[PDB]
Amino acid sequence: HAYGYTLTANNTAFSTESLDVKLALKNADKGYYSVDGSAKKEFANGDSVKVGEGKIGNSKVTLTLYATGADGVETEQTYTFKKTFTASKTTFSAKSDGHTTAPESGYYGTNPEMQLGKHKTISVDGDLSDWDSSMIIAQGVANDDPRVYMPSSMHEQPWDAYALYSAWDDDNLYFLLEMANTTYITSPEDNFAASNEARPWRNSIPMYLALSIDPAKQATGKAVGTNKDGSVYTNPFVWGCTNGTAKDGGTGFTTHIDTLVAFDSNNSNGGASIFKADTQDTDGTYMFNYDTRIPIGVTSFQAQDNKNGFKIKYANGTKSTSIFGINAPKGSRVMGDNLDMNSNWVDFFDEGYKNSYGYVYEIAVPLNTLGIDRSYIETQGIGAMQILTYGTSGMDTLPHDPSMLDQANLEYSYDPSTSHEKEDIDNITVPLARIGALLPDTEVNEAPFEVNFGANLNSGQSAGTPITLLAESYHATGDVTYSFTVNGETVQNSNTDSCVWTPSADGTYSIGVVAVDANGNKAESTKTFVV
Ligand SMILES: OC[C@H]1O[C@H](O[C@H]2[C@H](O)[C@@H](O)[C@@H](O[C@H]3[C@H](O)[C@@H](O)[C@@H](O[C@H]4[C@H](O)[C@@H](O)[C@@H](O[C@H]5[C@H](O)[C@@H](O)[C@@H](O[C@H]6[C@H](O)[C@@H](O)[C@@H](O[C@H]7[C@H](O)[C@@H](O)[C@@H](O[C@H]8[C@H](O)[C@@H](O)[C@@H](O[C@H]9[C@H](O)[C@@H](O)[C@@H](O[C@H]%10[C@H](O)[C@@H](O)[C@@H](O[C@H]%11[C@H](O)[C@@H](O)[C@@H](O[C@H]%12[C@H](O)[C@@H](O)[C@@H](O)O[C@@H]%12CO)O[C@@H]%11CO)O[C@@H]%10CO)O[C@@H]9CO)O[C@@H]8CO)O[C@@H]7CO)O[C@@H]6CO)O[C@@H]5CO)O[C@@H]4CO)O[C@@H]3CO)O[C@@H]2CO)[C@H](O)[C@@H](O)[C@@H]1O
Ligand SMILES: OC[C@H]1O[C@H](O[C@H]2[C@H](O)[C@@H](O)[C@@H](O[C@H]3[C@H](O)[C@@H](O)[C@@H](O[C@H]4[C@H](O)[C@@H](O)[C@@H](O[C@H]5[C@H](O)[C@@H](O)[C@@H](O[C@H]6[C@H](O)[C@@H](O)[C@@H](O[C@H]7[C@H](O)[C@@H](O)[C@@H](O[C@H]8[C@H](O)[C@@H](O)[C@@H](O[C@H]9[C@H](O)[C@@H](O)[C@@H](O)O[C@@H]9CO)O[C@@H]8CO)O[C@@H]7CO)O[C@@H]6CO)O[C@@H]5CO)O[C@@H]4CO)O[C@@H]3CO)O[C@@H]2CO)[C@H](O)[C@@H](O)[C@@H]1O
Ligand SMILES: [Ca+2]
Ligand SMILES: [Ca+2]
Ligand SMILES: [Ca+2]
Ligand code: NA
Repeated sequence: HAYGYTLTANNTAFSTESLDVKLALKNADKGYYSVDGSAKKEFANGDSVKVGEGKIGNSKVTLTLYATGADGVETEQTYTFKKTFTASKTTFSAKSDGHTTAPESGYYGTNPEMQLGKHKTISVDGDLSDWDSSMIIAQGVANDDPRVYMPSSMHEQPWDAYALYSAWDDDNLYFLLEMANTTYITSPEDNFAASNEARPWRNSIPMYLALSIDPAKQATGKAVGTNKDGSVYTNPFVWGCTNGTAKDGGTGFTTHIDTLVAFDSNNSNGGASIFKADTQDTDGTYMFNYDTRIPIGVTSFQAQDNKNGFKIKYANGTKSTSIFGINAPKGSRVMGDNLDMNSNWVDFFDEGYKNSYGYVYEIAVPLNTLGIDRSYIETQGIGAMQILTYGTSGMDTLPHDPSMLDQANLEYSYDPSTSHEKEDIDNITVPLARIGALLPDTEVNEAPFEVNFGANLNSGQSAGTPITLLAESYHATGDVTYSFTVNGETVQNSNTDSCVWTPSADGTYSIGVVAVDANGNKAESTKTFVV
């Protein structure tokens, strides 16, 4: 049995102009390959194919390898690869929120497409029909929680935030939190996390909504209270401290917040509270006050009777129809892969994800516990971030903050199989997600006009093959005129976004487009095509 093969994984997606695919042979001196139906071309062991070369992004490449054994049996193996294109997207930030790190982008987004939430009455009932994708104020990714960066921590329950949605009405501020669990796909041998034991309500784990009502106030996370005898004490964080120290860390804030909704994954924490940073420290920052906190905890776990009109309901389920994240086994992660387009990004729904794998929290915070009304939300706006923990320190946030992963691959002091992110000091520096209205000093970074350009067939087609040059416009103003070029010469200049090129002779060609929109903005792309 003779056959051609590649060590390159089948259905690899690549963001580069090409993927240098290594060809090998078993029990044959020679073989042949066909790329996008090209005329068969001889290959010896070690030869390579520039899969995707000359092609437009978001196209499939088919590679067929042909071998004949001594027996005369003819063998064919067909691989498929995906060349991907991702447009840049508009971002914005305001210096007045105290942020020192730009919002994370790529698969992450803060207020994507300027979504600031909607005026809508939500039912806190675990039914997701109240929500839709247009209400997302913070987009995260799946499988970027700290355990993924350890050699073998996939046995540990995930703390994997996916998306945060918001609404408001006359009475309440509403949130939907989606959490993902991709353990079933990436690491099924780690049964504990690929089971009902992954449910976030298995135990009482702190969760937070960090809010900015007055954008000028900076609360570092430090807390102040008085004992029964009136003596003043301080803690570096509202929660997780004993004798004025945080032995297992916590989450602090550079980005401006003044309100902290401290609740729990089980809704069994009777001490759940809305803290206000109402006391100025010597450094001009504000401290969360134990003495003025608004109780929002249950009287009885069984009754789920939260105080002061706070509502929370959790369930299995998924609202998003796509779950984007990196599909890789334990030991095949890279420092910062969550911010890198070269990573093995998938929609996990294409890899066997089920709605029932995910978890949802619906939340109502009464406006009268935040000292605001609907007019304030729609005129001034507020800022929000969701924080997940596994007891003390942050693990994942929406919007996502790089302090969640800066020590992800270091060992947990009590159990070195798991992540130091469970016990370290995090500090938030990215913008909060805006609700209702943008800060007045907002600067918009508009995504410039760009094109996705290339051939409908892989480089290496035969002379006389009709090749369709294709162009796609992103962030264009009005109608676009496409000037298609071969070897620097204009072959077509018109409104039409495709052009048939039939090369008569062999050679290396440059193919290009120059696109001009209705305001004279220019986008260009030049690629190589070999005949
Ligand atoms: O508002 C106003 C207010 O404010 C404030 O207050 C507040 C505060 O502040 C806050 O904070 C809050 O609080 C709250 C909270 O939150 C809640 O939560 C609650 O709490 C509480 C509780 O409840 C109670 O209970 C208490 O606690 C305590 C206790 O009691 C005591 O005891 C202590 O503890 C301790 C302990 O004891 C010790 O032990 C420690 O621990 C530790 C340990 O040690 C370590 O280890 C760790 O662990 C951990 C880990 O890491 C993780 O991961 C986990 O685990 C798990 C896992 O994950 C899973 O997976 C499982 O596993 C399993 C698996 O899966 C399976 O598979 C198995 O395995 C096995 C296998 O199969 C076999 O095959 C083997 O293997 C082997 C092989 O064969 C070879 O070949 C090699 O390869 O190797 C391998 C390995 O070896 O074998 C294996 C085995 O080994 O199985 C397994 C099992 O075994 O599962 C697991 C388990 O689960 O988890 C763990 C655990 O965690 O770490 C740890 C930790 O660190 O230590 C501890 C600590 O110290 O202590 C504690 C503490 O204290 O208490 C608490 C507190 O309190 O509640 C609270 C209250 O409420 O909130 C508040 C309010 O309310 C202020 O203050 C005030 O004034 C105001 O008013
Ligand atoms: O909020 C304020 C608060 O914050 C903080 O508290 C929080 C905690 O920090 C946080 O963890 C959380 O706690 C809750 C727990 O999450 C929750 O689970 C629950 O815990 C209960 C248990 O439910 C209860 O049963 C009991 O637990 C017992 C166990 O039953 C018992 O078995 C025993 O477990 C220990 C083991 O005996 C011991 O060996 C060891 O096991 C480790 C192992 O050493 C480690 O290496 C690892 O193993 C991995 C391996 O590394 C990995 O490679 C892989 O291996 C596979 C390979 O990959 C494959 O190739 C192939 O070879 O196969 C192998 C497998 O064969 O997978 C392995 C696992 O399969 O992991 C092992 C498991 O951990 O350690 C075990 C314990 O860790 O003993 C425990 C009791 O000690 O009791 C616990 C409670 O104590 O409830 C918790 C909350 O109550 O949330 C907290 C919030 O309060 C702060 O800490 C706190 O101070 C603050 O106040
Ligand atoms: Ca996540
Ligand atoms: Ca950290
Ligand atoms: Ca952390
Ligand atoms: Na609902």
